[PDB]
Amino acid sequence: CPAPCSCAGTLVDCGRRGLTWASLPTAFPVDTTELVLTGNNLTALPPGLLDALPALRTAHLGANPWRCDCRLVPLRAWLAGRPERAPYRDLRCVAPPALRGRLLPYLAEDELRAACAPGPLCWGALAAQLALLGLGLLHA
Amino acid sequence: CPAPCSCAGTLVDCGRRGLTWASLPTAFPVDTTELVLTGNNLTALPPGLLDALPALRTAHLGANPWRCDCRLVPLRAWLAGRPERAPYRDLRCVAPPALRGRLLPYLAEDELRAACAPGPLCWGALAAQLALLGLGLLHA
Amino acid sequence: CPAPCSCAGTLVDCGRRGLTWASLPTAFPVDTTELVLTGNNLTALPPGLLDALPALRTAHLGANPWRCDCRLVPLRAWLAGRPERAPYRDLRCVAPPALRGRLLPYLAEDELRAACA
Amino acid sequence: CPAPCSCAGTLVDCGRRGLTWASLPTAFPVDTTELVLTGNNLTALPPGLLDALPALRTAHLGANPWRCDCRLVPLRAWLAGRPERAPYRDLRCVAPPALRGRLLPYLAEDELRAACAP
Amino acid sequence: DFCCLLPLGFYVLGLFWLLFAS
Amino acid sequence: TKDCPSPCTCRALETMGLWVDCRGHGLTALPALPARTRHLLLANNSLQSVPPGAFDHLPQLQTLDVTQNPWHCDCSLTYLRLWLEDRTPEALLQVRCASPSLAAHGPLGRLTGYQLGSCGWQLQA
Amino acid sequence: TKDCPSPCTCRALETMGLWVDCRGHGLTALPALPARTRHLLLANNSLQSVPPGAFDHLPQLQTLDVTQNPWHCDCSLTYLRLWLEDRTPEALLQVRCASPSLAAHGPLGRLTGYQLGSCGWQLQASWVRPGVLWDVALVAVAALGL
Ligand SMILES: *[C@@H]1O[C@H](CO)[C@@H](O[C@@H]2O[C@H](CO)[C@@H](O[C@@H]3O[C@H](CO)[C@@H](O)[C@H](O)[C@@H]3O)[C@H](O)[C@H]2NC(C)=O)[C@H](O)[C@H]1NC(C)=O
Ligand SMILES: *[C@@H]1O[C@H](CO)[C@@H](O[C@@H]2O[C@H](CO)[C@@H](O[C@@H]3O[C@H](CO)[C@@H](O)[C@H](O)[C@@H]3O)[C@H](O)[C@H]2NC(C)=O)[C@H](O)[C@H]1NC(C)=O
Ligand SMILES: *[C@@H]1O[C@H](CO)[C@@H](O[C@@H]2O[C@H](CO)[C@@H](O)[C@H](O)[C@H]2NC(C)=O)[C@H](O)[C@H]1NC(C)=O
Ligand SMILES: *[C@@H]1O[C@H](CO)[C@@H](O[C@@H]2O[C@H](CO)[C@@H](O)[C@H](O)[C@H]2NC(C)=O)[C@H](O)[C@H]1NC(C)=O
Ligand SMILES: *[C@@H]1O[C@H](CO)[C@@H](O[C@@H]2O[C@H](CO)[C@@H](O)[C@H](O)[C@H]2NC(C)=O)[C@H](O)[C@H]1NC(C)=O
Ligand SMILES: *[C@@H]1O[C@H](CO)[C@@H](O[C@@H]2O[C@H](CO)[C@@H](O)[C@H](O)[C@H]2NC(C)=O)[C@H](O)[C@H]1NC(C)=O
Repeated sequence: CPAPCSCAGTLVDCGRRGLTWASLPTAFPVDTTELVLTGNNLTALPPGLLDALPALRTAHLGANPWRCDCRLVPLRAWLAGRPERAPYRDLRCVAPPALRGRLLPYLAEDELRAACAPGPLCWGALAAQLALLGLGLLHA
Repeated sequence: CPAPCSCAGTLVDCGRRGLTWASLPTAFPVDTTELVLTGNNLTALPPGLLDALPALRTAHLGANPWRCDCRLVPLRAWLAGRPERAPYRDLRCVAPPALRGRLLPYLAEDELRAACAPGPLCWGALAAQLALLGLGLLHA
Repeated sequence: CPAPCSCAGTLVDCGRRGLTWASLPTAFPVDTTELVLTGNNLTALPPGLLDALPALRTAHLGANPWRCDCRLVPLRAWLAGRPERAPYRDLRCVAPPALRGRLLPYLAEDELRAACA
Repeated sequence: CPAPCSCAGTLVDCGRRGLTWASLPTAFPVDTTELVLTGNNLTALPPGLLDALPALRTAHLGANPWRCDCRLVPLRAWLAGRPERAPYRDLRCVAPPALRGRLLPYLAEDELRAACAP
Repeated sequence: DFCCLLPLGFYVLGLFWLLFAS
Repeated sequence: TKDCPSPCTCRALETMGLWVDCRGHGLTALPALPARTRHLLLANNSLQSVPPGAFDHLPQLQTLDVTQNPWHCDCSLTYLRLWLEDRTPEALLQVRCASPSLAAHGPLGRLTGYQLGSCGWQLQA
Repeated sequence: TKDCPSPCTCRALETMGLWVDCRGHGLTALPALPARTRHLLLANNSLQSVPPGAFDHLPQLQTLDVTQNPWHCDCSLTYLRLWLEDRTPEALLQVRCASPSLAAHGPLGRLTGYQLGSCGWQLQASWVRPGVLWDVALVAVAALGL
């Protein structure tokens, strides 16, 4: 277990010490079963952090300023495929203001992507299309 | 309580009244503990509705034409986090035809995500892509 | 498994065939886990029948003329000690006239003993 | 707690020492919540003994030679008036031979009175 | 279809500007 | 001819039954509830004890508010307790019996057999 | 003309519907189960994975003994698991999946998300959905005739 965390038996504690994204440990031990990450400043979780733990039974993620946006799509993507659902009943959002107090496991893709896109809605392929049509105008 | 519905104390009743996706009231009362929507036209539920009622115990959603796609993901997730699962055994997918007659609570998130086809839905513009490359060859 | 009623696998189907107290089979197989007795003439189940089937989960017992006195205490006590209480909401007394239409699971033993002395 | 019995804080344990009607203590102290009497030679409990504990919650009675006749009536009468049924599902008779291993909570007054008088 | 409709007019428009270039 | 009890209000929902509000009327006996009652609220009252078999002729009952009532928990109340153990078990943790003073020390669920009017078989001779 | 499955033994009880037994027949896929089966036993067979929505057309099904089978527990097995947890929770403590060898170390119920076919949302990386495939081609046209 990393220095910011404390590994007691098969349980790991990484909460209540105000961990941010930058100071979050890069990787976790294989054998950990329960991980409590309560009371930090975690805006969103890095992709592939909680999906690489084979023995993870319950993870506590409450009491954090979760920012539900594009970068939070990973963590929610890991929430659907979980047998137990009790310790995720009251996960809340704190930003953006349009989605204040939204329960985390009840989020759709479009809602998370609306704030992800600065405003080019419906851009499934539009992003490079605008640039290249402008570029073709630029040529001739 | 909203005008199209009928409220009685904590309970709210909005069944058998031709209620559509756009005619749903924006926000039901916070205190509500049982909402019924049987025998309506609801294709899916808008996001942010079922999670704004923390006191909900049961909800009746049968006998409705549920389109099982990405937009219905907010409902299905709410269906997973319920202690009692008695009245959710008759939620069938009226559409798409790829998932005709499937019970909703047993639908994994794999099936619903694939319905809002990221590729198959859009490409009436596959010929448009071919046209981009072909007339770029014209320029080239 | 008992001759005078149907029997498949671990389930027994003794219902809707006019079984009475005298005609009831003496005992059921040890491993049975369902005993439907709907639509019979069982006034009160003979003692030692619901405790000889340790694997019994549910026992459909509606649509019968239950008489509620000393003879029905074993069934009421059996009903009390059961995790699920779903199919036990329409068990009504038929006799005596004092306890007409009384829901069986919501009865104390004293009222059952009242019709006996 | 009496000399034959043992008391651990609020709880009182008296099992696994072969108590009998002669060895059963006259009473128990009024503050106990749970008592256990498993693994003794208790044929039946004398009247007014278990129902003299105001705070009794669970009274284990498994693995004892309960003979079901007149003398057991004060016990079964007490067992009906309980809010819980979990710890009383594995009590069985040992005598008379007519009732080898019948469940105690599911017994009838008529049987306990019939095997008593000639 | 719909989500490509907003750039449907846009592929053809830059494409026709390229047709002007040719 | 509506079947509403006189010191009560009734709301008929199209597909949820009858919601009968009897809260705060200061009653002491249960009103003559209609035969088709589904939801019934009896808080804020001064009820003492529900007579046995009150709910036995109401097949469609699904909710019952029993809080804010000074029950005299004794043998006659056992019926109510049993009902609350079969439809709304959680309500056991929020209903208290006011009298006697011996038994007014917590919710109905967390009550020992003795303080609950310890009547099993009433042996007499 | 009974609707009975050929490699199965089915019997009709008057007040209990249709009870079918297919234990020990070495089945690999579900047989043609009729429309009124209320009990269905498949214990001790060679079943690998139930097709999704197999029991969605059988309204009366209420008991399902499926223990002692070589289940290949993966994403496709979700339909079975969510079925048991919805109808027979206790069965989750006695049914086990044979493959992969990672997941064959206990009952189906007590398995973590990773060992239970760790697939929730399949967040595939943004290199498909052929905008991207053509987007690069787009900039290729940029290098052609600017
Ligand atoms: C993560 O969230 C926590 C929760 O508030 C933040 O802790 C608080 O951080 C502020 C600084 O923004 C601390 O204020 C400082 O307080 C000391 C007195 O202790 C004062 O002398 C300083 O001038 C400054 O105002 C505050 O004390 C601290 N709260 C506690 C309980 O220690 C934390 O900063 C957040 N992490 C970030 C923003 O990176
Ligand atoms: C439901 O229960 C509440 C309390 O739990 C009770 O409401 C009470 O109603 C009385 C009169 O209806 C209120 O008395 C007030 O007294 C002041 C004294 O000057 C007077 O100015 C007011 O006009 C009023 O009469 C009492 O305050 C109120 N209780 C509370 C906590 O506000 C009653 O038992 C039930 N309410 C019903 C039946 O509406
Ligand atoms: C959903 O709304 C449609 C209206 O678009 C309803 O369709 C009507 O159905 C009735 C009888 O079934 C017909 O008489 C009408 O002509 C239909 N409308 C149209 C425009 O043709 C449909 O019934 C609604 N769904 C439900 C469950 O009520
Ligand atoms: C057991 O109950 C059934 C009805 O629940 C009795 O069936 C009736 O029998 C009489 C003659 O014995 C007929 O006249 C009636 O028409 C029957 N009723 C029905 C509904 O068919 C049956 O008799 C009872 N058993 C005994 C021994 O009397
Ligand atoms: C109480 O019961 C126990 C066992 O039920 C009796 O212990 C037996 O005692 C006899 C004679 O001393 C031995 O032959 C047996 O071997 C003992 N049983 C066992 C299992 O070892 C005990 O005697 C009984 N109490 C009294 C006072 O008789
Ligand atoms: C388990 O399944 C097998 C077949 O998949 C059953 O087959 C037995 O095979 C042995 C070996 O030849 C025979 O001796 C038995 O007569 C067969 N029995 C049956 C019913 O086919 C086997 O019985 C099954 N085991 C259990 C305990 O059900």
